[PDB]
Amino acid sequence: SLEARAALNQALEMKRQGKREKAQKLFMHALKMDPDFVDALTEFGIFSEEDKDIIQADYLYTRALTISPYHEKALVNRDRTLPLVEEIDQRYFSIIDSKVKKVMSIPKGNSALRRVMEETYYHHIYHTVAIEGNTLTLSEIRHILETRYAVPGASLEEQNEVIGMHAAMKYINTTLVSRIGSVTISDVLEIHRRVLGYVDPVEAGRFRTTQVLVGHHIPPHPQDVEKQMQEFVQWLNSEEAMNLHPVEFAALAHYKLVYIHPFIDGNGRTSRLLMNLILMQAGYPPITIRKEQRSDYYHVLEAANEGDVRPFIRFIAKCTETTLDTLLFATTEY
Amino acid sequence: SLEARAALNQALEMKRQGKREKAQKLFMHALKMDPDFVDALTEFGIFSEEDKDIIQADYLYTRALTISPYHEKALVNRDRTLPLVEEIDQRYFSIIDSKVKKVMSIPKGNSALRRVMEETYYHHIYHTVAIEGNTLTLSEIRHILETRYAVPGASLEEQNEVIGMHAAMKYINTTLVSRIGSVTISDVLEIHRRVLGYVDPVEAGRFRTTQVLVGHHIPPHPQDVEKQMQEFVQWLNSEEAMNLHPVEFAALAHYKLVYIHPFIDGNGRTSRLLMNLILMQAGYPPITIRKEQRSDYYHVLEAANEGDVRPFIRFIAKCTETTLDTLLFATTEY
Ligand SMILES: Nc1ncnc2c1ncn2[C@@H]1O[C@H](COP(=O)(O)OP(=O)(O)OP(=O)(O)O)[C@@H](O)[C@H]1O
Ligand SMILES: Nc1ncnc2c1ncn2[C@@H]1O[C@H](COP(=O)(O)OP(=O)(O)OP(=O)(O)O)[C@@H](O)[C@H]1O
Ligand SMILES: [Mg+2]
Ligand SMILES: [Mg+2]
Repeated sequence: SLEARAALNQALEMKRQGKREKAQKLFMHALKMDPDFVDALTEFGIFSEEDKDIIQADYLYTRALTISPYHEKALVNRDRTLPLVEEIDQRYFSIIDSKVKKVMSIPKGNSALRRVMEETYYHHIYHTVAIEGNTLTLSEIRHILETRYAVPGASLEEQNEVIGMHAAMKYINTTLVSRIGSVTISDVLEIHRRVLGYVDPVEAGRFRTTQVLVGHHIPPHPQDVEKQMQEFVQWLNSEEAMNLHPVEFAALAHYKLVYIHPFIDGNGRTSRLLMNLILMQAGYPPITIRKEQRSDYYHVLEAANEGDVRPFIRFIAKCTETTLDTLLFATTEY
Repeated sequence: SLEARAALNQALEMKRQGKREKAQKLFMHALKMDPDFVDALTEFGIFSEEDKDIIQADYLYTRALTISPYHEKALVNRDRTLPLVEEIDQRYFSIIDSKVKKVMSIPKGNSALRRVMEETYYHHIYHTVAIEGNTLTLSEIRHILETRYAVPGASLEEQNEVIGMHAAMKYINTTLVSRIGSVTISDVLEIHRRVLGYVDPVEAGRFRTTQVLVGHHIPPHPQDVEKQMQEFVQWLNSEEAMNLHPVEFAALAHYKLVYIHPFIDGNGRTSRLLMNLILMQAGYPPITIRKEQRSDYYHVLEAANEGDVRPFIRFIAKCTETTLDTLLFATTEY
């Protein structure tokens, strides 16, 4: 492409000109033009290291080698950054584990903690539906679940989504948390049943029969969905997956489920519930993917489809840390 | 019982005294005291004939013989009334068939008719939920189904019941009406699924596992429910049932289903939908059991349990006629 090289050649000049803005947009626009443009990736990676964003740099070098495996400028930079980010990632998970041990060391009966867990429960439901486009407020959700009376000027669908979540959550907490290691299709179906039961009871708790598009992702064909779910379940209960880091295992479980997209709707909600199940079985608190992180959440998912899950694994880890911060703040406060 | 005979002996005296009130209450109160009091039944039957209520009289004579088969006063009166009401019942069904032929003779495309069918559709849903204790108005139901937005100050359950009905009705009309003669368990499950899906998706479309009380009726034990439903389906598709009068067949189908009470909730609604299916397959319009007829509806059901279904069959026939009157009034008007 002619216009692809134009933007990149314009980008380098601005960088070495001494731009205050830094012409980061010029680089982004180049890869907007052609995202598989090996030269634009490496040079953008080099630019990222100067701003001390080595993880972003490594991502770009990794993406370049999937396109052009024997691109030398990528290969030499990759070999340097490959083990460096491996360390940085490991170090981050140690920082998580430390904050988790602080939370785990607290006794369950602690009165200050249980206040926070009660308040943050309503927040959990808000964010998982809000990220879909649910327009219900926190106080509205509080009113719906406690009173069981509909709020004025809001679709019954949106209000049924809230009830579906609370049902699914109470089910998980009651039944599924107590059994560590072994999970089945039936378990996933029973979560989804309650998630999408009050909205669409016909399709609730069974696989889709039609092919769909999820953002920019094309999941396995309905005929292949069962086969994929059969493999997904095997992976969950495999020794490999047990030996993975809880946060990492929780993340990979999330992605794999939304990748398969076995249901017509409610795949994200159920995946995030399954994510939080995995964590709570491993002794971690249930984490929140906030409403505000929608764009980022989609970008890292898109990145995972193109063949690098690490950004998504980091995103889940970012959320985990943010949760642990919130709990330790409120618990220490009260 | 001493107090049972007291009221009855008091009743006869008042009747033959020449009471303007007629001491009908004295007779009712006697059978309130003891409903299996053979002497009170026969004498109340005799009293009913004087007011030209021979069907009511026959009922009482029939109830007496289940208790005391060889009670002479009942036996002689029964033998007289037995064929008389048989004629009266047959004559009523002829009066129905005539009014049905007037309705059936109208072309489907008729513009005046389709106005009525559209308006009365919302009435159908109102009455079937209103009779349960649903507190939604006609305009509220109209708003819920058209806008799909919840009305202010009404339980989500009540509003989900409305959506459940509309779903079940649209399903029946689309799928089930086109196949005359053959119905399965799966079909009944698929109706109930949509009826109770939006309220309780967990229990929607499957048999209850717990024994319950329905008014004053004890249905078959959960273990026996499947066996009863298996027999119920056989009866529906039997030649006997095809040769029954549509209104009668529709009625018996209703009662048999609510008798079995296979689901935890939503047995009446589904039964009334199945009732109206049977009618529409036989070429009759779907009929309405009004909200106001709740007490009567329960009394005739209780009577059917004690071992005389005829009152219920008449009640359904009464509703059918009332429907046919409403249609022919509105159709002729417009
Ligand atoms: N590019 C992508 N690749 C894989 N999965 C994706 C991608 N984009 C989005 N997803 C996932 O698919 C979900 C959308 O599918 P679906 O509508 O079945 O889920 P939902 O639960 O209805 O929506 P939400 O999770 O927002 O409530 C998203 O929530 C997300 O988790
Ligand atoms: N004595 C009785 N014997 C047999 N069946 C009865 C008796 N009394 C009531 N019923 C039936 O059982 C139904 C009640 O059971 P259930 O609650 O499962 O039905 P529902 O659909 O939830 O209630 P409704 O029909 O009022 O909406 C009544 O609607 C009626 O049709
Ligand atoms: Mg969705
Ligand atoms: Mg009920």
